[PDB]
Amino acid sequence: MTPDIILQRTGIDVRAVEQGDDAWHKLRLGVITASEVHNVIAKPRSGKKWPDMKMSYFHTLLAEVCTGVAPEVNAKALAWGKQYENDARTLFEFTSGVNVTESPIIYRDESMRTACSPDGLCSDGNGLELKCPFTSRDFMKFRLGGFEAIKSAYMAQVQYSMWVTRKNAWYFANYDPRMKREGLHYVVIERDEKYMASFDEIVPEFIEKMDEALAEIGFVFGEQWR
Amino acid sequence: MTPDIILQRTGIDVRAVEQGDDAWHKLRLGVITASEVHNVIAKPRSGKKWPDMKMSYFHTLLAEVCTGVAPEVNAKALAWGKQYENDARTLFEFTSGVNVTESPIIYRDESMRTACSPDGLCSDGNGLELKCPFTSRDFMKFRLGGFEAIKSAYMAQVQYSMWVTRKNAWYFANYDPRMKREGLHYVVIERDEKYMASFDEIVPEFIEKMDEALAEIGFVFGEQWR
Amino acid sequence: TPDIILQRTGIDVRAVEQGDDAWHKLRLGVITASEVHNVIAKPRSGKKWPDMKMSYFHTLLAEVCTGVAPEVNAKALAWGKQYENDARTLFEFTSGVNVTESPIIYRDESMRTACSPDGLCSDGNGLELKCPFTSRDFMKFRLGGFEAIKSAYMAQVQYSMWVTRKNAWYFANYDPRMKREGLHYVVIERDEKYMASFDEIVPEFIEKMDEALAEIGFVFGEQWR
DNA sequence: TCGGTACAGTAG
DNA sequence: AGCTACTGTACCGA
Ligand SMILES: [Ca+2]
Ligand SMILES: [Ca+2]
Ligand SMILES: [Ca+2]
Repeated sequence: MTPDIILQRTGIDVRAVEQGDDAWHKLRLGVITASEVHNVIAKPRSGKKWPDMKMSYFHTLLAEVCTGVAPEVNAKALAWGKQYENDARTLFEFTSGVNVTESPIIYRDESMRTACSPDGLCSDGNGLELKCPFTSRDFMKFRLGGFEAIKSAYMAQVQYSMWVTRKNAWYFANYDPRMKREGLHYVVIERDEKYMASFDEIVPEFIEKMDEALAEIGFVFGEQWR
Repeated sequence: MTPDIILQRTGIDVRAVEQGDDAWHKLRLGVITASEVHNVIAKPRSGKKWPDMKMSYFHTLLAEVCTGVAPEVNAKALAWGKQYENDARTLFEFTSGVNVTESPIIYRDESMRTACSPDGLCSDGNGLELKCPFTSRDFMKFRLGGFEAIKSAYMAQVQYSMWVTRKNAWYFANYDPRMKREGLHYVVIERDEKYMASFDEIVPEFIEKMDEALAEIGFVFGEQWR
Repeated sequence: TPDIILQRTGIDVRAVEQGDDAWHKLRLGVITASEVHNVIAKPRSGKKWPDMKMSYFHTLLAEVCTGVAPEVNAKALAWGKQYENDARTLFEFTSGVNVTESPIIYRDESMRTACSPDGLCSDGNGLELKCPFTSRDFMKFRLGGFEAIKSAYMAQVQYSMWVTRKNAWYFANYDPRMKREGLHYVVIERDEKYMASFDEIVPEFIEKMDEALAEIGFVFGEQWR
């Protein structure tokens, strides 16, 4: 992939692009993304029937293709996370010793069906996921518990990010500015071939299914960028 | 049942009313309504104890009788529905050819315990449920799955509207102004005698039970209109 | 006991009204009646701490290490603040007892365990007075009485009696929307099973917190000092 | 059934 | 993408 290939499908320049602005939203339209991918790999307790959270993501992506828009949502917990991310990144740079370059949005392949937006690409070749828990409660949970208390939606997000970029290891940092001390904590998460295999199987199935459903109602993927 | 009788029982002239103003809310106080009737017909997995959702609509309605107020809910989804309802009606009328008269409230009988407030009545004998769902996700869900997609709580609301109005069929329609094209979808629901019989069993008993509880506390149905 | 409170926090408990600023600060990382239902929850299965216990475990840990607490459930609390004085007056009128308001009461010198009564009555009973956000929940309690008071709230009342060492507590609901009969209350007697649960389980919660804090180089007390 | 917890599901 | 903050269903053992 190039910045250039992204101009031919969407007519947006990917370098003039801030993570959170109009252009960034448009580029994700109907694309399977790392923070949402947990809904794709979600399985029922029994049977072969899509759980509801996976059907809702299905139907949310289809609506993004056919409406060309994405609803704007707002909440303190969300505005908090957006407010502190920079400092999280700066503190994580200081402590870990690695340099972070910011990445806008990375697509896995030429179909632009799948993407992630890393919180950064480190100088040692790991990517970076930053969380600034709105609740000190959840930062505390991560601080004491480490790798093992990372929710599965977050594990799905990090692994899928490795699947997309082809990388082998990922930083997972939490930052809480209200902590008097010990307000940054992080781990390194190695690429998990069991997740990788699971995305090679499920993600192409989700895609073919979205393509089935759009045809039925007379839309095509890419229509959101036309 | 007619419009003079509502004045006698409630003080409210139904003719001055349009969904969903002040008096629109008054006329519903304490009234088992189609949007909420799913709570009434909810049944436990085993046994005969009223499930929580049933007990909770019970106390809600009771609280309406005794306070004379409904707490204002769902401002966001209602402001959206009110901004689009005229285009949705218009667009349903161009598309179906059918004329739609609005209806503020229809009670089932003189007791005035039971009622629906349809989005309209159609020149061909059907009623209308016309939703502008807040999320295009929901539009999409119904646009593809059709009939079987329909919120379980919606089927109940529809049937019950036929129970209340005696009518034999009902349009169920979704409108989404955001869809680039084909943003009205609609099906026709047939009156189901299995629901009708459910209502004939469970609704009278729900009413009697509200009546005992009001007598326990020295209240009487209809006090909300005094 | 008013003196000992200064030596830890510098705060005069006399300057203190329910909801204010100095108030919020005396509760940080303290195990409160309102939340104690999380401490005595039992697993659905196995014998590890259930999630809600862990979650409350992590919440107070964060109070200790941040020195702050978010304002949670704002609208219900604003509703309670709005009708507080009227609930009380109605309650005094109807029970015949006089209410003396009380800020925080700690169980002991440790200052690990505490409650905030809605009042202390002239008959020696404490008072929990809620103005339920929905009239629906008022209705539930009016119609159901003692046995429809939910689990979180029974534990709230009983813990209050554990902390204050009292034998009975009024549990009241007020609803100003109710056209008439908008007060309902009942008396809840000390339950020795709850006391025993608190005696076994609460100091153990406290010892895990301490251990937990040590791991990250913090100490209880640090939220104030 | 009952007295709860855990977690899917969804709103904001 | 943000990261909760709810409610109502499923599940678990007594
Ligand atoms: Ca992030
Ligand atoms: Ca409607
Ligand atoms: Ca209280």
